Amino acid sequence: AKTVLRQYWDIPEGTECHRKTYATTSIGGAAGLVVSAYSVALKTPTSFLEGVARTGRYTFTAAAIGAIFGLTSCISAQVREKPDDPLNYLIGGCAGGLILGARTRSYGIGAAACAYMGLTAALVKMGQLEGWQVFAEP
Amino acid sequence: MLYIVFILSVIFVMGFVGFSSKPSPIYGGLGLIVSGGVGCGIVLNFGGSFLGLMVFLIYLGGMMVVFGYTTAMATEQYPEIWLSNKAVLGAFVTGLLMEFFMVYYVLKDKEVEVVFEFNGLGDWVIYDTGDSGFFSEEAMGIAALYSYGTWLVIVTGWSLLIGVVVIMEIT
Amino acid sequence: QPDVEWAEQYGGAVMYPTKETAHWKPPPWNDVDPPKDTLVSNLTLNFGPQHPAA
Amino acid sequence: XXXXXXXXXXXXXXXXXXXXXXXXXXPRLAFVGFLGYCSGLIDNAIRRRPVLLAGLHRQLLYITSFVFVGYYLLKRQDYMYAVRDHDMFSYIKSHXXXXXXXXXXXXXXXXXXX
Amino acid sequence: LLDLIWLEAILPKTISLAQMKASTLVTNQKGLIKLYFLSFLITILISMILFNFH
Amino acid sequence: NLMLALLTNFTLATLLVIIAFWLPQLNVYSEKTSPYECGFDPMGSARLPFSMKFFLVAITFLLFDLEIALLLPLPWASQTANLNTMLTMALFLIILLAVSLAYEWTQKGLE
Amino acid sequence: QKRLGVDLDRWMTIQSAEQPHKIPSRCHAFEKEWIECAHGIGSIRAEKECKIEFEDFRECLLRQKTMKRLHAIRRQREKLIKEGKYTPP
Amino acid sequence: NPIIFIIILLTIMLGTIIVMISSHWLLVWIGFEMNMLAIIPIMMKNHNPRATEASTKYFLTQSTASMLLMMAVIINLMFSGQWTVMKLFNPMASMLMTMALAMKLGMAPFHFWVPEVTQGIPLSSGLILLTWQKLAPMSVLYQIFPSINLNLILTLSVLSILIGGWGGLNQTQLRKIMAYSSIAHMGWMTAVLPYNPTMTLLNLIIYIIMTSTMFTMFMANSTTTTLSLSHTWNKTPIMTVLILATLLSMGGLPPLSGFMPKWMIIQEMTKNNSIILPTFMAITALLNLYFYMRLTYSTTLTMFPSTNNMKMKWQFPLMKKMTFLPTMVVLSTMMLPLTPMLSV
Amino acid sequence: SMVYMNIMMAFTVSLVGLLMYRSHLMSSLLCLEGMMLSLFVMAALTILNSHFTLASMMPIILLVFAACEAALGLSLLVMVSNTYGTDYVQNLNLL
Amino acid sequence: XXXXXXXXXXXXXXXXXXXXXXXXXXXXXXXXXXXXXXXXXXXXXXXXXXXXXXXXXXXXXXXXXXXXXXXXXXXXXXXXXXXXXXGNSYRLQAWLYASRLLQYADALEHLLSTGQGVVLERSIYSDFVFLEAMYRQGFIRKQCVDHYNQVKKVTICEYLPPHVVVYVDVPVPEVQSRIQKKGNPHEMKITSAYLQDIENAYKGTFLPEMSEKCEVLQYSAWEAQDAEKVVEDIEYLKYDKGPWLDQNDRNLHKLRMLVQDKLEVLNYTSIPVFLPEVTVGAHQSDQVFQEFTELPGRKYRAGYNEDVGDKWIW
Repeated sequence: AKTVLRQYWDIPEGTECHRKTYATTSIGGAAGLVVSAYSVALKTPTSFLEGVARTGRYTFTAAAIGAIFGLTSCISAQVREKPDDPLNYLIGGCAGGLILGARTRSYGIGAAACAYMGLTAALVKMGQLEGWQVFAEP
Repeated sequence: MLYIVFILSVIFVMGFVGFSSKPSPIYGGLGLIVSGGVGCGIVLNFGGSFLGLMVFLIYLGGMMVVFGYTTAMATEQYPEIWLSNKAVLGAFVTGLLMEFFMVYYVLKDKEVEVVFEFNGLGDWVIYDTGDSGFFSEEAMGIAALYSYGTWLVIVTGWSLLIGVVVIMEIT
Repeated sequence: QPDVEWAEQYGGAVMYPTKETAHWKPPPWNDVDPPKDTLVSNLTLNFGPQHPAA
Repeated sequence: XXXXXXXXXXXXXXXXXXXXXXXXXXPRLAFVGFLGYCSGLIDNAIRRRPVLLAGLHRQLLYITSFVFVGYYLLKRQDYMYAVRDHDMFSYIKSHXXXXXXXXXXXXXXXXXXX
Repeated sequence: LLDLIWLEAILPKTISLAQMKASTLVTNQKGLIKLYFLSFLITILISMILFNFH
Repeated sequence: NLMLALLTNFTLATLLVIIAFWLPQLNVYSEKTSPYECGFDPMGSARLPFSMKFFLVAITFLLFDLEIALLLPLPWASQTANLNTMLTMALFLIILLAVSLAYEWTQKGLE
Repeated sequence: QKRLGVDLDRWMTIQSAEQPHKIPSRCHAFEKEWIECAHGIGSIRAEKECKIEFEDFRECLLRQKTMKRLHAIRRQREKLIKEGKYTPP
Repeated sequence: NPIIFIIILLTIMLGTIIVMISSHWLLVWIGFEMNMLAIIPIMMKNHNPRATEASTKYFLTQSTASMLLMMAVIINLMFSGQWTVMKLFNPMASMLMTMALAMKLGMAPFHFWVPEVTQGIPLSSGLILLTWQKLAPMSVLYQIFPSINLNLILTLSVLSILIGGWGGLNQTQLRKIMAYSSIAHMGWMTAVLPYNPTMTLLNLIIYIIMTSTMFTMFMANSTTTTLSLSHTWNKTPIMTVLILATLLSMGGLPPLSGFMPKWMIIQEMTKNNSIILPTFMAITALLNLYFYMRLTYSTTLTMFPSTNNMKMKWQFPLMKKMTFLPTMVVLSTMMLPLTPMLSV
Repeated sequence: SMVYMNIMMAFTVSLVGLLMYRSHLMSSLLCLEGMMLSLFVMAALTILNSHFTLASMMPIILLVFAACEAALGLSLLVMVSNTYGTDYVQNLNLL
Repeated sequence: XXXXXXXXXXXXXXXXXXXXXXXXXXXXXXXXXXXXXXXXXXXXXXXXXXXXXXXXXXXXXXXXXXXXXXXXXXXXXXXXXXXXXXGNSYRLQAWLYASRLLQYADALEHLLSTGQGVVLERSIYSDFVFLEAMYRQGFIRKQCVDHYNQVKKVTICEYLPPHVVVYVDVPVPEVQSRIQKKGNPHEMKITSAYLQDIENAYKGTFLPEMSEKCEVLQYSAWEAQDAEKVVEDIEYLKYDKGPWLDQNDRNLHKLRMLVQDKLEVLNYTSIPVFLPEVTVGAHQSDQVFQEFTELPGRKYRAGYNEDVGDKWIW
């Protein structure tokens, strides 16, 4: 929902961050539920015992990406000066993609794409300025 | 007692649950007679006996063709009752909660809806049509016409020529 | 120069191979073999013994 | 414009606005004529026939058809660009307040070093 | 290290990971009209609930 | 009332079933059989497709029944509209139905 | 239409046209206003000038503006039980 | 087969005419159903176990889609009243409208039927029908470009090129490659509909001509990459140059006519001030190029597909527009910049 | 308004019915005529309440085309059983 | 454009004395070849037996192509002393199977347009008898036969009628002495087990051919050489429940189009599969395509040709 997304942009104006951490999990959880729904098309063996097992691995990890991203956004904000910056969210994007290599035992892949996930997370946070629009009308 | 169409609309959805919750084309076949036949009464109470009884003429006749493939082709293995299977009954028990729980909110005040529009009561407002016309009355009273829509007659005549030739090529 | 060993990689299978599933077979050249097999559809009748009016 | 407002819907030619004068032996027409000649070269490659250029004399049909359709296609091009300009210039004169003129000014700008 | 591995390492991030994402959209769903129509149930729910537009 | 007329006939019909259901009772042995009519044990247990033979002729009915429903305006529509404009259109649907049946003559099917 | 019909017409599509016999539409009074407002190109494309007449047209077919009004009258009559009751009919 | 096959083919042509020349919402519904009754007989023809699977799959994943279209037509009676093909008026009506058309054009969440249907057709002439059928629902979207929520049309543009650009990579079947090339090009079609409706018709003209040439190049029997590999080393050598030219144009490259779509789509999108969306359109367009690149290696490389059998007799195919259309598909760049105005 | 909400709720159940497949292919062809039945009731009520007379011809045309697809799909069901044995959504070869 | 819509129609001007006769499975010795010439008393059209240069015998050129111009390494004399690894073995048979299919396509086209009786020497349906006889001894590997069965399932099923009348000649196991009496030295000194295996496989080839309700008449060695006896048998044998009897409008129209063009039928014969006895090498294929283009016969191909015909340029 876009109404959930609108609540996210009002928080970084102040110093409060305890509401921001819960706001990120609602977006990250709902994004995981879409991927969890399309994984039903793969067909799970038996019923419920392995069916809910595939829903658990996707939704919990996707919510964990948002949960750390919400925390790291305010660790870089409270410690040291300066408000909202592209460099400030780049540190937040690094920790979010780091736990993908913690999901599967390979130490890389997700951690190898730490700069790849971090840059894309910064590009969305470039859109706070008036010089970026995702979907246009006039 | 004041409601005429609203009670019939409950029976209309009642037969429609036996489609999503698959009961085989015999128990699911019954739906087109039970909810279909009552569905004519929804049309009949509003007006126009022609278009109301037009549903009876095809959806019972065409169902006999469907019946010609219930005892044929595929389904002849087990009857598969909607009261026996655990996967089927689970869809019916959630299916009735989509209908019967909605009627619970209709009684006293306006009913809660997924759509933006409120349902309210509407007993006398259920008809929502004045007398107006008397001689050659009703919009449905002179419904079907070959005039004005002359282009519509040609293409309907074409589409009923195509099918006969086409099905011959398939078989 | 390219040989038959390199050509076998571009043969009808999965382009990039692997994946969880490799049950698919290359398509037959001119549509499938008749699935003439399965289902006899022979209906048996006990018409006689007693009183069939015939 | 995508939708018609002045011109009537469904028409092959302009007719209502015919006065524009079509191009005579244009540089654009020569390229379409070359494309008509190019189609008469590649057809002898598909249907295996001796010589691409010195082959059959059915090529004249390919040259004529591309020129004939192309001439009407170029006529639609010069018409639609003219209507686009006609609607644009009429919009400025009708409003007047939308357009503003500013000319001759000396203003400071930052100069780069090295 | 650099000239043949690490400067080339930007490419599998756009090729090998792209092929990995490609295999999850080709080999997925072993035929069946059932499976494709199961996904169409969700698509409407995305536009109605997950998206604010109507 | 149409509702009171239809229900009174339906309730009287189902009540006659109850009379024939509860009155005759004494014993119910393992005596009733699946096929009956001719006797012996059923060789064809439960259900089996059978099918075919009339598959083309049955399908054509579903196609033809829609046209007869579209022919139902004829006695009820021809009252206000012009007859000369209707004559060309009213016959047109009947002519094409004979054309479809003419294509049905060239190999009708197994039936 | 991407391609329009010339000379020959196969219309009878829009509301409030030449009637089947003589019988007029139930919303014909509000149907006449919508054609009169949106006959010019700069009305529906602007969608601001004809906002008043479109809202009146919404009242005709849906009856939603009259539905909520009549709901309030029927609720208050049911709420007032054994205190203040009137029945002229 | 002899006489009625021409009539059946004519009813698809006549069916689209009902969609093209229309003012009533039920009239286009008839036009869509006119296609349903007329494609499926040509889908079968030879009657195959593969054809029976595809014909029912094409039926069920399109007839149910048109039924969703009729809901949006009925909401146009529920709201706004008038039966006119101009605007939907309701945002609730447009959601069921767009997703119905997405089953034919949008593709992004409705691509699933396409690869199975395209491979299921036994005839090379039957492959033209799928690329030509997409002309019908485009004329509908050309009429109802306002009122529709742009947030759920542009997702059917971005995601469709992603799945189109990935879905052809793991496919060796020649019909399947062309099935996902359809999805790849249909992604561009849904992007121009919010940003200037003109050129969107020309996008089809470029697409249809380019695809109609492609399947007519496969009149010499080819169903797989390895079967199309034996074309220059066994059969006609000069024929592969025109296959090379069409494949190099299918992917967006400047010296060919297939860059004229990429020209104006980005040009008109930037005029409405959008940078982040058309950047993603260009990078995903590279994934589309890869399928044609591997298929140009059947015309350029050696690959050793000689085989024991060698053809000596001259080939006599149908070839309807295999000479006039490839010339417009190859060298239309100089006689191209003024053509956007000529289409509409 | 009030009566429309019940028949719209009947449409949503039949919508799921066309998207749900279990064993036999016969359920879809019932739901194809089922969804057309729900659209026909919706069309009948909308046209008659705000009288049209001219546009009351339109659902009669719709009812003709309601079984036009249904007759062709039911005839396609015949040829699948001839190639196989019994019509099954569970039994398919194409990828 | 289709011409069947006009005055021209299938099954017209045929039927009465128009059925095709074939002499198939003659063990090894050409005994069926001599009686096929005498079989032309009843039937109008008669075609020569298929060999290494049978597709090159017609096509377009008057003279037959020599060695390199046609199929690379394909000779009956070379296959007589067959050697494994880098040899003929299978690549002769794959070329032979396509050549029999090509002449059958011309024969069926000749039968449909103007109804005349066509007699063919050794059908496509008798090819597997010649393959499996060589398979019994150590000559052809098992993997090559699997390639052949894929071609077998595609090429046969496209054509609706096999053969109306089939002639099978079964001689004594002392046929090798009769083959040695022949003038050809290259054909002589063939394996005794290979000739015996062809006779054993012919018994399991005529039986499935007769089971499909196709007319088959057996002729003995003592009953051989008779012209009046063989001609009377063709008129006496009536077709009953056979696959040759089909639809005149629907079935015959599709078969006529597929047999008219040589490129349409031969396209299915070329399979996209790698085989050791197939000659895959592109470097040798490029030089072979260059020599075929330099040849005085075809050169530019299809009607018009320089320094060979040249009738019209305009």
